[PDB]
Amino acid sequence: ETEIIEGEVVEIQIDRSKVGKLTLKTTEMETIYDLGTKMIESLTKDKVQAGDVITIDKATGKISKLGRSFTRARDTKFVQCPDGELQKRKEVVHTVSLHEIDVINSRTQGFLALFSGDT
Amino acid sequence: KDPNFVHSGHGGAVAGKKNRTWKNLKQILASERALPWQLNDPNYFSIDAPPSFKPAKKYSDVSGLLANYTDPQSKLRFSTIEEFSYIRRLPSDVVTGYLALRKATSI
Amino acid sequence: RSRKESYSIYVYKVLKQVHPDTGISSKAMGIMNSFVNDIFERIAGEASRLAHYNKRSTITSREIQTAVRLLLPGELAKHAVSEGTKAVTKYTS
Amino acid sequence: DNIQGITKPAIRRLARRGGVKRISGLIYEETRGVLKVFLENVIRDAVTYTEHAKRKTVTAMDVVYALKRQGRTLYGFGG
Amino acid sequence: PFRDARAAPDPVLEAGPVAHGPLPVPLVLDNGSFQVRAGWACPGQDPGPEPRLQFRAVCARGRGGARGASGPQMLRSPFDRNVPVNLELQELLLDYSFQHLGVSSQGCVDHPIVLTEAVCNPLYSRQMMSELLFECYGIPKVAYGIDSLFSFYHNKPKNSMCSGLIISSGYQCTHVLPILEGRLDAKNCKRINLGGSQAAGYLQRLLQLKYPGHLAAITLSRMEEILHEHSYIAEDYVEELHKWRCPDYYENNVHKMQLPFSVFNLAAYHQLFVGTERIRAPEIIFQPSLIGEEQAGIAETLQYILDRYPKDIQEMLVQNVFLTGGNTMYPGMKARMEKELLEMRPFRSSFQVQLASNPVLDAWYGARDWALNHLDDNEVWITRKEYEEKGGEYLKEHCASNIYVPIRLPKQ
Amino acid sequence: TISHVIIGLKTAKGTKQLKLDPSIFESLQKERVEAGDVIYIEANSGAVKRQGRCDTYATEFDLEAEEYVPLPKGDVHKKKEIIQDVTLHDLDVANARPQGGQ
Amino acid sequence: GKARAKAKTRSSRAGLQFPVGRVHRLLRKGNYSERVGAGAPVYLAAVLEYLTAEILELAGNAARDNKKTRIIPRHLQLAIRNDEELNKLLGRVTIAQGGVLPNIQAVLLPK
Repeated sequence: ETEIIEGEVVEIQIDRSKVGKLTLKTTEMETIYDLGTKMIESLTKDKVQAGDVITIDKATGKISKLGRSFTRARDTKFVQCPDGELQKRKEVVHTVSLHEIDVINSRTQGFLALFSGDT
Repeated sequence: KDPNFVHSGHGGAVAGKKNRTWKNLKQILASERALPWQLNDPNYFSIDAPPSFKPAKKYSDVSGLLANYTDPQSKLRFSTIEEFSYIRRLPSDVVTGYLALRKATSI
Repeated sequence: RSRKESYSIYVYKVLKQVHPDTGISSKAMGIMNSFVNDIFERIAGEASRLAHYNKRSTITSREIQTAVRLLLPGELAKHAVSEGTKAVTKYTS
Repeated sequence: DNIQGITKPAIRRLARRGGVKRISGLIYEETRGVLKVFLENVIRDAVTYTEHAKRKTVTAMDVVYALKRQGRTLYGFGG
Repeated sequence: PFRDARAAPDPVLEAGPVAHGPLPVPLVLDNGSFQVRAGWACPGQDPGPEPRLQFRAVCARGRGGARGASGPQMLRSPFDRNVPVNLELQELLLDYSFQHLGVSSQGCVDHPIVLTEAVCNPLYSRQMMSELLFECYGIPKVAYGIDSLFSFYHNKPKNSMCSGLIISSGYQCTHVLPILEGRLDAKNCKRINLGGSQAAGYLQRLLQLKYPGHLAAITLSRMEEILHEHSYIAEDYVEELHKWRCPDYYENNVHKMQLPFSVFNLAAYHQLFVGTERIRAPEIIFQPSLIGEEQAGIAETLQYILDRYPKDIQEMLVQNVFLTGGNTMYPGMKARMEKELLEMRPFRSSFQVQLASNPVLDAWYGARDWALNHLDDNEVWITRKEYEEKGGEYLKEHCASNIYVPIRLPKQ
Repeated sequence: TISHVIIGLKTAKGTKQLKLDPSIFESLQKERVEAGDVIYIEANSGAVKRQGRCDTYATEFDLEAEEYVPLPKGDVHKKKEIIQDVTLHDLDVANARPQGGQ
Repeated sequence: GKARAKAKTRSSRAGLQFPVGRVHRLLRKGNYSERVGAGAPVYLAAVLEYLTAEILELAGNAARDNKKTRIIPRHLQLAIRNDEELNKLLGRVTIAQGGVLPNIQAVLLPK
């Protein structure tokens, strides 16, 4: 079970520690969030701008930017804004080969040797 | 007949442009803060409990369910898509009502 | 000897609050003094007329709020009412 | 429908009190637009006065005050 | 559905219930901002058989001043923050009490009185009250004390010194009263500025904003029905409201409140559906941030007033968490409180959460029992004469009353 | 400025204070633990796991890059007698090449 | 006794920068009404302060875009005549030595 945010960013402001405020939209609703520091250091790091569509794994703050909304394509992937509510709990179902558990356990970063054949 | 009839005045006065019948509670407090207190002394201005140490939850204004969201327009807290569909149909009067009920940004 | 009663330090403090890099020529200070004095006369005149029409001895926050609602245009009236209510909100605590 | 209550011959009558000899066929609906925005600008100020006065019938005084403020004043309604 | 209102009873009696044994029978009174309770002490049964005058503390007069009123029938009240803060609007409440309970012979009350007061009383209000008692009514001796500690004194196993937290729930304020060696530890006592009045006002404002189709059909006297009957307090509020979210549990637990009847049926006679609202108004005392007001609430106060004591005496003074007052009537209140206390106590450690025998009445029964047992302790009571020599704010250091502090109040 | 660390732990079954040595605290510091995190400490072995922030603080900001978890419903302090099975070959291999420690 | 040393201003209690006490002083001595509310000058000061913040922000943008940081009447005129809301608020007024907003009619432009 994973908590994912997914929306068009409508507006985003940052002050000068840091505090900032971010607004997100679906085709069906709008929202504003006061951001915490460890989101500010992600939204700024990934150069997010108003009219982007973004998906955020809330437990980690990685920004999966999907494209820009068709109305702010004006002045290069363009996309419809997400549907439903912004914060979805969704089940992710994941399949790992039993060997892929053997390898992750064998080195400081085992999974590289899964691709490279190094192990 | 009555438990007494020969009462007399004990603080309220008809004269001037001031209270005829009582002293307001804030005046009682402000005139008590002047007394020769020390830190052991139990005092009616000092019994107010602290501000909370953990932050307050967002319960949705329109339904009390937990609010993952707040609206950029109405500034209320809401929980679900049909609540967002509902709040954008409210008149401004109840929106400022709900905000005032939480001492937020309107009067 | 003589006096002028200008807003100069307050308008300059507001400038440094909105744009920390920016400064005022005294000719522009003359614009701002004329402006804020004239808008004060407009609002206080509107509120005075409005209170007299309503046969009151008083102007209060609702007389001035209504006088501002008459005098100001579109989005500037919305923001002015927002700041007027925010200030009264944070003052009354 | 309500805005079309400013009748097509009323545009001609008003313009004929206004001294004009002839009307182009495009004048009418945009002139209803001008009358609409003028009405709206005075009526909204009148309601703004009426709301401060607590009342909710729009009085002749509420609209006299709006017209007086907007420098489009009238006499005969008890100014 | 709503019940119809009840008011204007006829509890009129003779000069006084004089009895065998002691000639003096004291008046017993319970005090603050909701609802009076009063009566003669009347020794004769172990439970008090007839408390009287159970009436809403609200005052009125006719528009021309030709008549006044004080019994239950807009109106006025002599209180704020559960402290008396009016002169003649308080006298007429005492008048109504004495006039119904009995006048013995002349222009004074017959016999001594026990009279509850706020957790602290400001160093003007107890004086002003005692002055409005002695000069206006001539009482022969007086006993101040606290409603909550009296309700504890009734619910004690026996006449003894004891320790506890009294979790009080007054109409305006909820106070947490650590008591040690039989006495209030008032040096570190705390309160929350919220209680029954605020919960009722909140429940009103919710339903006013929810049903503008009939703003006038809902009022405090109707809120008291959904508040004192249909409301309940959660075991864990974020969990109860999460369980409230699903439609089947909603339709099983939402309460219909049919307005007084003459769109299918309801067009002017809606059912005022309460759901989560029947939790929110209860929760105000635990989380005052459901209102605008930032305060610790009845949970973080019970932490903050407790962790300041030595590690061993905490287990002793928690051995009676005692719950009393108006809000504590809610179903599930002990269950919430013990489910909450279980988080904040040391891992293996014991506690007991004793609910009062009757959370609204027991302050009067406690005051009765205290006055009956201490009836001749002339170091406990203030004698009429002592008001001429002491500062009038003066009190005499005893169980079920505030800690005294020597002060002089000038007059000019 | 260093001796040992007192830490307080809380669950929906009660509270304790522990007396962690500085070599445990070096792992709380490395895990980036602060007051209000939910923690698992294994007192035999100094296995310290951050498990996300306690969800009583899930409104510290409206959106922040921490997973929030409910206050544990279990006991603050669990004892089990356990039995470790370990071959001589595990001892050989875990010593013969310099351990990871990484 | 004596009055309070360093007694806090109505302005700084409100969180405002404008002189709320002077606004009350001038409302009363300006004869606008025989009595004046205590929160009336708070509200008025906040509106004058808001208009001041907005007009100076737009003038500072006009200065920045003009490659300057000292405001002169020109930057205020450029702000006031670019913004339709300030323009329609300020129709009956001249900004002294600010000039006029540069505008060529479409019929006068090339070809």
